[PDB]
Amino acid sequence: TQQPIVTGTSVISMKYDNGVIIAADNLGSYGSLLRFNGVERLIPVGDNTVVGISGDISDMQHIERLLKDLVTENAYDNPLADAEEALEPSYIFEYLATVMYQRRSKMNPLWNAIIVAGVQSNGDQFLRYVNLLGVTYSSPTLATGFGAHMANPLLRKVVDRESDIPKTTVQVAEEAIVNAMRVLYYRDARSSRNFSLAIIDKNTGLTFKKNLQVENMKWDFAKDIKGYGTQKI
Amino acid sequence: TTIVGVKFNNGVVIAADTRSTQGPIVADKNCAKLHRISPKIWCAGAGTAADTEAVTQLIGSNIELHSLYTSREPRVVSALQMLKQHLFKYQGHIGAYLIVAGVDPTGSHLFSIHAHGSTDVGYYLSLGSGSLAAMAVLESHWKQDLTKEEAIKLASDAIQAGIWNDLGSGSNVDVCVMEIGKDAEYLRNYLTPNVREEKQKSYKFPRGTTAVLKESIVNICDIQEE
Amino acid sequence: TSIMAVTFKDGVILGADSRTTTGAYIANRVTDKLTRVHDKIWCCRSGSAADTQAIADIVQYHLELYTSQYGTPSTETAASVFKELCYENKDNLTAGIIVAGYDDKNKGEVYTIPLGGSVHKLPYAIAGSGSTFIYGYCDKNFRENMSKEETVDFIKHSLSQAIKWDGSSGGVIRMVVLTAAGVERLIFYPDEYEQL
Amino acid sequence: TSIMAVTFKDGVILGADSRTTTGAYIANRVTDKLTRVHDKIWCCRSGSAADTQAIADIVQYHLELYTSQYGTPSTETAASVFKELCYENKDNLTAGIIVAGYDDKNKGEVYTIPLGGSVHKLPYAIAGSGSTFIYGYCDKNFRENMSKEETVDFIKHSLSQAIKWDGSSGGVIRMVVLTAAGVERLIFYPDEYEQL
Amino acid sequence: TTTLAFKFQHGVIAAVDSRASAGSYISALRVNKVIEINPYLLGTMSGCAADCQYWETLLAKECRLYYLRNGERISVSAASKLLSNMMCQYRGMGLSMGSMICGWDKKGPGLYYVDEHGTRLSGNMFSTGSGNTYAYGVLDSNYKWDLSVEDALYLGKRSILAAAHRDAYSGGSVNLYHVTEDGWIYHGNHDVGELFWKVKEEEGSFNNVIG
Amino acid sequence: SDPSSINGGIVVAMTGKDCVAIACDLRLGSQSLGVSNKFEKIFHYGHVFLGITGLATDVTTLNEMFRYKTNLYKLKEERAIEPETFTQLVSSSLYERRFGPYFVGPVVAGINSKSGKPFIAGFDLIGCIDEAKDFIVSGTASDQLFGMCESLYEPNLEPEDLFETISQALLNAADRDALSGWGAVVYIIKKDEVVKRYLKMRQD
Amino acid sequence: MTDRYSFSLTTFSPSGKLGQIDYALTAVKQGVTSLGIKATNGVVIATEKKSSSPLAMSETLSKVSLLTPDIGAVYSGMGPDYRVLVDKSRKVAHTSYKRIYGEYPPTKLLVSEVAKIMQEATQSG
Amino acid sequence: MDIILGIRVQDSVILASSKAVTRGISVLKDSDDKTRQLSPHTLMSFAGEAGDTVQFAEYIQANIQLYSIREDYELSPQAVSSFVRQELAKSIRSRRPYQVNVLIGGYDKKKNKPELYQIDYLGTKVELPYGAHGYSGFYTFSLLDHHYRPDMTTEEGLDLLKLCVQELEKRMPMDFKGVIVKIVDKDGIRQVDDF
Amino acid sequence: MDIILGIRVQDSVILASSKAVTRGISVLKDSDDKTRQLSPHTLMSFAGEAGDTVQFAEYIQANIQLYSIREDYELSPQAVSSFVRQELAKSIRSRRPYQVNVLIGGYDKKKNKPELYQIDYLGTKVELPYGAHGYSGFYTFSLLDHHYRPDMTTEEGLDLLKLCVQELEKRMPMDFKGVIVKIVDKDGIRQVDDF
Amino acid sequence: QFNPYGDNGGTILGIAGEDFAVLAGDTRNITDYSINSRYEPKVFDCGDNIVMSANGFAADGDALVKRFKNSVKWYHFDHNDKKLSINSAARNIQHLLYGKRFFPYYVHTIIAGLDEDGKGAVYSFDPVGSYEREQCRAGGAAASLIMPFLDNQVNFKNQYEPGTNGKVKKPLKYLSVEEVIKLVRDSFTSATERHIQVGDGLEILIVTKDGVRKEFYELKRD
Ligand SMILES: [Mg+2]
Ligand SMILES: [Mg+2]
Ligand SMILES: [Mg+2]
Ligand SMILES: [Mg+2]
Ligand SMILES: [Mg+2]
Ligand SMILES: [Mg+2]
Repeated sequence: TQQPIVTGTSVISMKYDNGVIIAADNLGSYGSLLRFNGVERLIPVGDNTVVGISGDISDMQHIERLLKDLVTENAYDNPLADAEEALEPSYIFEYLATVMYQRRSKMNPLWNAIIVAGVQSNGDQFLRYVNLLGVTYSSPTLATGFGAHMANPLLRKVVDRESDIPKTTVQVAEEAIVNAMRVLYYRDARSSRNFSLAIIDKNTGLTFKKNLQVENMKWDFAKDIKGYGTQKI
Repeated sequence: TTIVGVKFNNGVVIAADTRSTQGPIVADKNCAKLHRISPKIWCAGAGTAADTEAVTQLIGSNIELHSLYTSREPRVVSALQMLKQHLFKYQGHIGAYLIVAGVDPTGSHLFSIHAHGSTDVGYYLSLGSGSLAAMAVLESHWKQDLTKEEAIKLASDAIQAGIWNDLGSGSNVDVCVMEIGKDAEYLRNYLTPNVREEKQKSYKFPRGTTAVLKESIVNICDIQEE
Repeated sequence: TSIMAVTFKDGVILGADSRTTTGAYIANRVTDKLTRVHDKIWCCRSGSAADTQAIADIVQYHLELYTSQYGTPSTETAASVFKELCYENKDNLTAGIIVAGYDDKNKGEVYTIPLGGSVHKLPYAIAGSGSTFIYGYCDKNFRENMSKEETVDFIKHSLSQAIKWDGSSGGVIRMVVLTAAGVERLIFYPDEYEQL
Repeated sequence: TSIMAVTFKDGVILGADSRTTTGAYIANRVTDKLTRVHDKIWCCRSGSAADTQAIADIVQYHLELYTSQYGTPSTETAASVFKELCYENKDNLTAGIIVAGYDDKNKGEVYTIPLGGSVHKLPYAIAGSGSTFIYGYCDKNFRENMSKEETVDFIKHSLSQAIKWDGSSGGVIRMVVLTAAGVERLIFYPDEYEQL
Repeated sequence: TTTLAFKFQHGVIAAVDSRASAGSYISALRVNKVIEINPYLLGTMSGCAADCQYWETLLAKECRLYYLRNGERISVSAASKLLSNMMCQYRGMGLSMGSMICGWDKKGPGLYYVDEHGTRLSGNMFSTGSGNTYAYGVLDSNYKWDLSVEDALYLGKRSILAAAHRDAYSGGSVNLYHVTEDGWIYHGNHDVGELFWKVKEEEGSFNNVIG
Repeated sequence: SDPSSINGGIVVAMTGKDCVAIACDLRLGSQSLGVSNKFEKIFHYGHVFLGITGLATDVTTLNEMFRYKTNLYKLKEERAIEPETFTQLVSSSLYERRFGPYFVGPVVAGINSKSGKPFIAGFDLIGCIDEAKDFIVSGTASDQLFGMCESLYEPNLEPEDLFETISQALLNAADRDALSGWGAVVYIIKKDEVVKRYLKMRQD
Repeated sequence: MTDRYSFSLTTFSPSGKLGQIDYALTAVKQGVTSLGIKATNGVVIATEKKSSSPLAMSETLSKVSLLTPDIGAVYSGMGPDYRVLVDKSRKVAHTSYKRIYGEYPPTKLLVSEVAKIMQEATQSG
Repeated sequence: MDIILGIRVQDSVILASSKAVTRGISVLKDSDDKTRQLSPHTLMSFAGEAGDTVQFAEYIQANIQLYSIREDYELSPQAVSSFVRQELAKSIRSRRPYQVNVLIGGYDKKKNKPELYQIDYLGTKVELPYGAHGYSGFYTFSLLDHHYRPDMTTEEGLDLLKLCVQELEKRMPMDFKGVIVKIVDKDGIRQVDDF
Repeated sequence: MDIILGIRVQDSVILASSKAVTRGISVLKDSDDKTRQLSPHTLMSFAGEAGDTVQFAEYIQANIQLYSIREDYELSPQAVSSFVRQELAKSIRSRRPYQVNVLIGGYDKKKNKPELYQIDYLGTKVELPYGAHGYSGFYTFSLLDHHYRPDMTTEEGLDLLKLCVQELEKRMPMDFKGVIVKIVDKDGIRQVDDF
Repeated sequence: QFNPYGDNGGTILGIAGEDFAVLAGDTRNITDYSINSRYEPKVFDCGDNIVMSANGFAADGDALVKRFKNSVKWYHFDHNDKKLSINSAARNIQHLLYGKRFFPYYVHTIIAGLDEDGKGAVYSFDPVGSYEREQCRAGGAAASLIMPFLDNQVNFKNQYEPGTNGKVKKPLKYLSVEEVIKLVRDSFTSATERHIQVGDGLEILIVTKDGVRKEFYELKRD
């Protein structure tokens, strides 16, 4: 049993016709102190998988090292390490899920919420969630923390069920994700303007976008708001 | 509960879902959460349902007497001031969280109130367990100089987000539109996107299925003449 | 919350962020924390929003009644009324208020009233959760008898840093200028102050 | 405690106050919080004095054994050893450590290891109870590739403010300069830094 | 829950209710609170159902292994003791168990009460569960050693009914067993709803209840 | 410990075609101990019927309170109170004890004597009104009753068909509740005749 | 200070008359005429707006007053006494009825409440 | 002051109440009468917290005696029980409630019927053919449910009561030092001096 | 399993132990024998937490019987009591102590003397002319302090024991369902079947 | 303090027919007032004509199902590909559950299939492994809403034959698979109306001698 110290907020994601998109901001909070601003919370594994992590950052860095070690280990005595016997998103998730549940079962959890996004060998989209309790679930849209409450409602308007996935393009999906990140920046007190976004497509592969910013913000209406009821000036 | 308020060109609109719950159980599937403080001042309530009803009726009663005393139509700032001072005095023990909206001779107004007595001003607001789902929609689609039609659309879309995504909210959308120089129009069950499908079977029993010990006529009439 | 008031040559300026939070949720991102209790006596509020609104409303009432009987109240008098409410009800209040006002005789004055209900007259004051991160910056950069433009820059830069580090602070930077010339409201948006 | 490490053109400089407290009593007013784990790899300690001394001693042992086998360790390697101890024993430790070192290949580097045992490589780092009051000042005044004299002034001014506001910080300002030229110790007394 | 067991001339009667509750919610109307350890041994069940099921099912393992080794059937005393010693292993750990081990061996009919504390009591009559006080009243006032098998079966049945009526957490149905030297004999499942009205009319009892 | 489940019991009400039904069990207990099988939970003031579940002392107190108030109402108004008006009176009376409430779940049932419209309503312990068109449930087996009513109910049932529906809703709900049962009563209410029926059920 | 008049100012005279009530009725007699007529589908109440001065805006003085949405009142006698009775009548319609039963009082019962207030000013100290 | 039983037979009500009073680990008294005569044909037994029991009982007694003198009339058992219930319902929401459970055994001279009312400290009233408080019912009700008839004589009621006490004496862990038994009928209240 | 008394007279040791066993609010048994024979001339009675009492007693019994067979010799009462004390002193600092109080009544055949040892669950041993555990001593010791002589016969010891039980039955709140009495002398251990 | 347990909601229902069995469950997964997934399968085909669902805390549920599926695989390895009978599976699950008696799988488990005589079978487990063969069993959030309805409509409780007035019970006639599915759908539709954690979808697994078949139905998404 512990408590999280340095923490990362929401990770958000969704499926689209040819793949998956995942995003997360670049902040490492120390309680209410916005302590670290250059924290990368999306960690690619090969060219087919991106693991997005929220919660305790020290545990995130530990998981990051496990995934790095996993790639090294898979390449050992493996002539097809960059082909048929490369790591799949499903392999990476199942491993993490095993670790997460084992750690909670020893009453010493990795204090995180994780989303594994990727594309399988056969072209199938992969998107699944796991957290500190070992709880797992899949959905056309997935989000952690605040994102679950604010991003999912917006992303579900685009892909409401399985049959909406083939009708959703990468442009529409990315647009929805970017808008959700803006909404989280308006409303989550532990968020930042700077974020990373990753697209894993079955045709164009892994596109990793760094140093993105929330833009097109509405603040002008604030000038007219005065007092808390009766004040006119 | 999901409740919202949205300002527009010539007035203000409020909206709410219709699900009331006790724990995980749905007590009423078509609850009325849009309460009338005065003809053109309406409010929607989240939190303890009895408190939102009671505090609205009390201030509404005193607002009516105030209107008669002053020979003036009631103002939203008066309802706001009376609500907040009542709620502050009870130090959050009256669990009323309200969005108050209306039109009066001063213009159109939109406020929120918390149970401890703090108030806020805004062009768009949301309260309740589904407020985060609703606010996500409002933050995505709100703009300055909305028309009446656009505001009703935005408000009901925000409630829908709560209905579908928040387990504490559900069933129908109620709306009330308050426009300057017009009667307030209360639109009960403005949307009905959750009608139950027909059941597979009829469960009407044959007569005489239940075992009975005794029968008797109950005298509901008063003592009779002669 | 990040709030401050700064005296300068022509009077005083109040400054504030616009973020109110319930835990980590931003319940209002465009809050007005600069509240008017009299024509040229304003205050910055921090702590319980319910408490500081209730206090400010009572003070506004007291100063309105004072004015009807005895004419325009001094800033010291306004601070005294705030203090009386905060001190006597210290067990049941969570309020940190900065009082700022302009007289013609006294010019710009600033009084801070922390949690206990004590009063402290100062050349400038900072308060709220975000103030902790700018004690160093403000102490190094404050000068007495600054110009209006200098004081606006000082408050803009100060609250910018408070917002940058404090998660409970954010949104727009609101300001109210109190001088002989009158009352001026200023607003500064994120795209402006974040690049400072 | 107020501690910081700042990279500059010729390398890195570590800075610290000298106050250790037991509650409100100053148990030591001339503490040395700048601790050597290798020739040109030093650290600033904050948190439990017992824990950070125990950790630093173990690290010094590890780097001494590393050196005997593999030659001079990198600053990154030293930070990794600190992290391993802090992360794996997070339940039983209260330690906030900044690691600073000079390589010829990598030049000046700074790593901060907060309570949880995470690692963060930074151009400069601040930590300890007094650091809260200088987040604004340090963010506004830090530049990359400063001179030795500029970096000394930056740390002196920064820790001066931290000491001024934080009761748990005080005494003398100690500094250690890490460059190609060698290791230089500096000390600055209250009469010097209080008048800044 | 209400369970009882008593010794008499031609063996031992075992009677139990069949209700299970989760707070006020009745989760089961028909749980089996007698375990057929083997053809010559029965065990009642009160407390934690899982603890009773697991440890007495395991007791049967031990009793079977005993017979294979020694070439002779295990006594009721020995069987009850093996069970009580398993409990003492997990003493203070939270096990919840209260049951009557019923059987017929060389010393005749035998009946032992065993609980989670390790307690092991030999006796002529026992009752456990939330409705045991009601069953004891009927048992104590009508019990003789000189009872016939027919009357003894009815006594145990009537005693559970008394508990099922008054105790909110007892009811559903009554399960009867009669333990002989040739083994236990099952005497059926009896719905309490139907049994109550039947007993009320025939016996004249429960006058206060309108039927 | 929980005042709303010490004594146990249930009430259910339903609307039909030109009629209403209200029903209750007869149990009163002290937690596990069954104390009385004749504790009726439905009362009437004129043609308005009130069922009350919860803490038995408050059930009795509130009945006496509403008899008191409806008798004064009648003397002053010179007419019997209507279901709609009585519902507001129950709500008002419960809310006046906001911070020291009666631990009850009241249920109103009746037909307006002037309009002929069937009416039912339910309340939480502090006065919040639930005015359902279909059915109202209350007591320690309210979850069970919701399940029964939601599947068994259909609108515009004739009085004798409504009797079967509400009876089966009560009985089967009570048989899945330890603290309910020990008999049951059903009222079938029409504009100018009311029939009361005691049901035969298992007594455990 | 304190109200030290805790005794009745209206008392029975030897002849059984309550003087102050009779004198109050005399004041009513001097007042401007007002009337009421009941029809099958309505009721009408009327009075004269006796303006004290032509410079006075007699529209601002309301002799006919709404008590509830379905109940109205008019008077003859002392105008200020009427005005405060209208204030009390409007309030009592809420406090002793609407806040209890969720509806406005019937005419006869609101009348009864106003009557009670007037009776008490005839006996109280 | 724990065990109190009641049974209503054909023509009388019988109340049985334990004799023990315990202070700490010592039994102070083994002859305590846990009862008060409220009126000539109405008897109330009681059990609950120390002190409150007698204080409440005597307070009720004083009020019924006051009513009797004022009206020159004996209140019916039903009327007395309702008065007592209201006082307890009143008391449960007081600053410090009276922790007292009672049985009221009365003979109604108007209806010529015995009546037994059971009221707990919350003000929970029920009219019963037989009743008890606390755990007393747990041991005795199965016997009463079996043997009780409404046409029982006083002598048969006493015999059934003896069986109930014997079962209590067998299966209760506490020694309650026997019971005092009193009969309420048309002729008034009398004590059975050998039980 | 709460009352155990012992008395050492001229030529024997007498142990008296209650017969009741209670589970919850119900007395399960009224004939329980709270004693184990450790050797032909040594008897141990016990009282404490449920389960632990019998388990500890039987464990001690097994060990003394093992010693008896190994050496073909009966340990003196003093030696047995010391063994028992050490086991309890050992147990009190264990993970889960055995909550058991004992009386050891033995006749030493070498010295031709009866001996009574009182040992509580902490391992507190004392040799006494008469002893008890729990609250038993609070009621009985004033009688024993008054009437006891060291030259009492077995019959006089039984009479003094009857007086002690009578005082327990009068002033003690719980019902312990009488006592089983056993005598330990030169001829061994026997039970008094009428008491 | 770290709480190793959680509540993922969900409601399951097992009914045994004469020569068939059904195990049904809703597809909604939740924490608190949020929906994690509208379609997260909860009832699983474990091989050997056995279907299983472990409802409650989903992490423990997935772990138990995974371990039981594993136990079926090793039963084949160790005992010459012998078919694991439903009674043998039930006893095996008890030991899996009781193995964690002092740190339980926080789930209510139900399995369904056919017994060795080809008759429909359902077994029901508590979190620590007490079990029993049953005809009808609802589990999870809305279990209390569903079971009383099943008592009435499957077992005909409190239903008597018209004209006799309580003297003759309604006879317990056997139900077809089509009849059972109707009662399952109406159970979940009614539960969806009154329980906030029930909705989105209903997945039913039907077991006969021919094998395992699946049926899916939409439920209200509010
Ligand atoms: Mg330490
Ligand atoms: Mg200092
Ligand atoms: Mg064993
Ligand atoms: Mg029962
Ligand atoms: Mg001792
Ligand atoms: Mg919803």
